[PDB]
Amino acid sequence: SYELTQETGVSVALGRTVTITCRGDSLRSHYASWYQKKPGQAPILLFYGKNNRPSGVPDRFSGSASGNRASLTISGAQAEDDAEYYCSSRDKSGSRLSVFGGGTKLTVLSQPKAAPSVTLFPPSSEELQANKATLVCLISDFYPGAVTVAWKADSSPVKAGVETTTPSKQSNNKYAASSYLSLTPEQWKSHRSYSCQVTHEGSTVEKTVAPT
Amino acid sequence: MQGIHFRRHYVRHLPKEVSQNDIIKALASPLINDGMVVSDFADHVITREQNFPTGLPVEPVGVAIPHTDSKYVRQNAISVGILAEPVNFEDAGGEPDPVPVRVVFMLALGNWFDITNVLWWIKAVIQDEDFMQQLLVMNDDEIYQSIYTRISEL
Amino acid sequence: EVQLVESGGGLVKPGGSLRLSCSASGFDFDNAWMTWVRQPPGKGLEWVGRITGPGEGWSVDYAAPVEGRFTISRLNSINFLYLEMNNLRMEDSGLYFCARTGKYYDFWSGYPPGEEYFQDWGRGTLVTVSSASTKGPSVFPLAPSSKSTSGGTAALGCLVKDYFPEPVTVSWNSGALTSGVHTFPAVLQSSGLYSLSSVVTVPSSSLGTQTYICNVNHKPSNTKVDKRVEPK
Repeated sequence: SYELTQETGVSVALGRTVTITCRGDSLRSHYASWYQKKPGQAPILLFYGKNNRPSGVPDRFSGSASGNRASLTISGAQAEDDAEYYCSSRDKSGSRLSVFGGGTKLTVLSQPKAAPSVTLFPPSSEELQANKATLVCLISDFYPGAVTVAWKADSSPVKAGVETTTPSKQSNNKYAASSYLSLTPEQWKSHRSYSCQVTHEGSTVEKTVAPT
Repeated sequence: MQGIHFRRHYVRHLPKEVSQNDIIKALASPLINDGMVVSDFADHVITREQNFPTGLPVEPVGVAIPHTDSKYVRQNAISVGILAEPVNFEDAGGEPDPVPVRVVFMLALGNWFDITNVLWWIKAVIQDEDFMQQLLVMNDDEIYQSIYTRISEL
Repeated sequence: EVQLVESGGGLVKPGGSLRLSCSASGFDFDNAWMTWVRQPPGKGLEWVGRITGPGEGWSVDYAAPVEGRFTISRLNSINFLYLEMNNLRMEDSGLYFCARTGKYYDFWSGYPPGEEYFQDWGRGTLVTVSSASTKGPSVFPLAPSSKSTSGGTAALGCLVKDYFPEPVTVSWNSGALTSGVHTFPAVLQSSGLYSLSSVVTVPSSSLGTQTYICNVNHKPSNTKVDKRVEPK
């Protein structure tokens, strides 16, 4: 958020209304336009000018403007409205250049809890034959989108070798993540078991695999 | 190409019993002769004015800014008419009352940056009441010189 | 159904040059203003520059960090837009978008030169500016398990380990198998290398008859892998 400043993040309960703002001195002279965007997908023009809404944009989206502020109001937030929102305008009064706000992550507090599926795969025979070894823990269909992943060698916790993705939204507005534990074939063959432990909203599922 | 062509013969007083279309054809005529617009330009301004009127109900001198699509323009030009007496244009805002127009700014602009510059200049100029009255008393040379000075900025 | 299709992105060394392409269909390209936009990894949209139309003599404007180095051109006879990038920097890395661009000016309240807005967008092409050399993935079979799936079904998959840069694409049975497959977003490991996994859920009764193959493509290293996945 250089010349045009937006809230980092805002959340809104499903059904409720939220206004997001865009601020900068050039807005005193110029209107802003608004864009929705989700990871992996092209942006979408929501609104522009004094009061223009492209056809196909739901009417719950509305822009307005005042002083050095432009704003986008979402009246009765749906689950699919959980996204990033960007404003755009001149970088300066009277300028031919354009600029975007830094963006606002809007989280819609939607549906009730959904517990994660946890699938844990052991190192393949091929990977051990290439003198490496990778345990793969796949986590999906959980909500809200926060989760803790711990790994265990036997009943002992494991610190290193662990890499875990930040959670990402599925097409069904639930979330996914994955965690990889990388180890030597010796380490794999050395212990009796390894476990991927996933905690979601105070509830835990642990999956264990062993050399066999 | 950024310039705006405005010449002394782009400024004229019109006769009394002229309709709206008469005005539009008369102001487009020197633009056509100079090759600044396509040859049937007036027809396109007329047809556009009917669906999207350009009358501004400002006081004390009513104004219109008739135009058409930029794709009919060849070089930036502006054409100015002074009406002997009011001729109604429909209101650009959708008000039911016609606008008693006395001053007409025909715009033949194809450059977006010149379009916005000119529109902004017109909004300012039409709120200068002294200047708008002057336009009704000055001859063609004084109008050309006066507008030329104020436009020359860009 | 306006169509915008960007191509040309890839791995470049800092100081290097790269030429992006934008295929355009479904509208009046010859008169459309066209804008390039980019999203650096994990950051927001950034306006790169814009080329106008014939009425404006096809003038172009550029974002401050990019002027002199980047060039925006177009060939209207083939509805293509281009972005030429030279002396590339780390922070030039990102997903590059092309966008059909509209123009707005409100008469009573506006100020020159009004505003530009972006009504249509392509899906993007990925640019990675970096010192690191490309690395192709190792593909490993994830053997079928019924532990976490429902009744008469099993999950099996492929592990796409340690590639650089993004992106990788995965299909199954050369595209014939599309339902039940979930390809997980890559992890960026503490090594600068990515790894993703792809899994499909299949009827357990088919495991002895139906062969399953994942097709992994890593274009930046020109590596294609077809991996048979078999029961354990």
